[PDB]
Amino acid sequence: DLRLHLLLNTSVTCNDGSPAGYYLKESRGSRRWLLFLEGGWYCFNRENCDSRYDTMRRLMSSRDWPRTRTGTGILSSQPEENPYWWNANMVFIPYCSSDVWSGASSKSEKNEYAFMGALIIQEVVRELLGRGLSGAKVLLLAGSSAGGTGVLLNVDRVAEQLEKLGYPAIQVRGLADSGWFLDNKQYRHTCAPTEAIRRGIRYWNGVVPERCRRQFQEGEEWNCFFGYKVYPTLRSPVFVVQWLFDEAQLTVDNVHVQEGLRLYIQNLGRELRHTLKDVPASFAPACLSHEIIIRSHWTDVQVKGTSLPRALHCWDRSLHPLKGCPVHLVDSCPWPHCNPSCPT
Ligand SMILES: O=C(O)CCSc1ncnc2ccccc12
Ligand SMILES: *[C@@H]1O[C@H](CO)[C@@H](O)[C@H](O)[C@H]1NC(C)=O
Repeated sequence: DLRLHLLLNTSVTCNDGSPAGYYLKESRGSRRWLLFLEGGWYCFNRENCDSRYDTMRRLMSSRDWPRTRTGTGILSSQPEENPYWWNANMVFIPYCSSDVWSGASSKSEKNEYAFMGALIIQEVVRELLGRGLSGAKVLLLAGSSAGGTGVLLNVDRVAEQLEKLGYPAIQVRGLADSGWFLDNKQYRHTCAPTEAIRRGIRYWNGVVPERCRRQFQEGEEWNCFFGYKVYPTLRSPVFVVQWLFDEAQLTVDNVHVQEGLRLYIQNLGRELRHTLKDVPASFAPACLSHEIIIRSHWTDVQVKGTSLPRALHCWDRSLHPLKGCPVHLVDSCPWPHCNPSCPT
């Protein structure tokens, strides 16, 4: 089990002003640290945040969090469930800021809610340095869904934070799961993440990585929430995990089979595959699904005969091509479940 620690700096808060926090299981002797960002959509104005507070309150508040959590998948400490990093120090950071991990705004008289996702990450890192992170060799910032996008937005800032604090020997890396989205046309028109993120950035006081911000400039920072645009600006090594037919992508595209829809789905998979062509560390199976890395059966899916835990181990070796140890694994078949190992 991982044990809850509420942040000692109680000014770094969840949406409702309760303290943010993290769950920790230490592994004495290991100098590897895994910090995982939870996902769960977002909210972008008073009315849709009020609805989320009524029926999704654990994503906006720490008042009801349990004292412990069980680590699963890549957060498991059992080698049978986690062949990759079972002996690492494990950290689960709950998503309670509703801002894709981008916000830097406190609650006040002008603000009903606080949006502090980017500051939550920075404060967790600061407080862990006194609990053993100061001796680390590798810090892997991982995350799923909105948390995967959060990795892309924050990995280089964590690297800069550790450098400025005097820890240049900690190698910061990213693992973005199910957070690589396309700003494409909907199958039927119905809002869209581009517009919601444009509004959210203003509502949250949201921040993006510096080099990407300098490319797109004022009013266009929403572009940096899209993996294929922000990834080439990043300096830290980042491994990208993405289903070719991701369920959250299809939801925003208003897809729920005749020729028009068949062509739409085939084109989506081809576009996603194109965006990953020049991403050297990637795992992209041809499945209709959502998230993978903290699921207990994450070991089961394979691309070209290689599992995700194996690909991640090969990535570690590459950062010390390798014979029989590949790191770029993207399916070429064009329809969901053309890969027989897709989740049932
Ligand atoms: O968090 C989750 O469970 C999945 C929904 S997140 C998401 N879905 C669709 N498009 C996006 C575009 C930018 C950032 C986040 C998203
Ligand atoms: C607490 O966090 C806030 C927001 O990040 C920061 O401005 C402040 O300096 C922090 N104070 C301490 C003592 O860590």
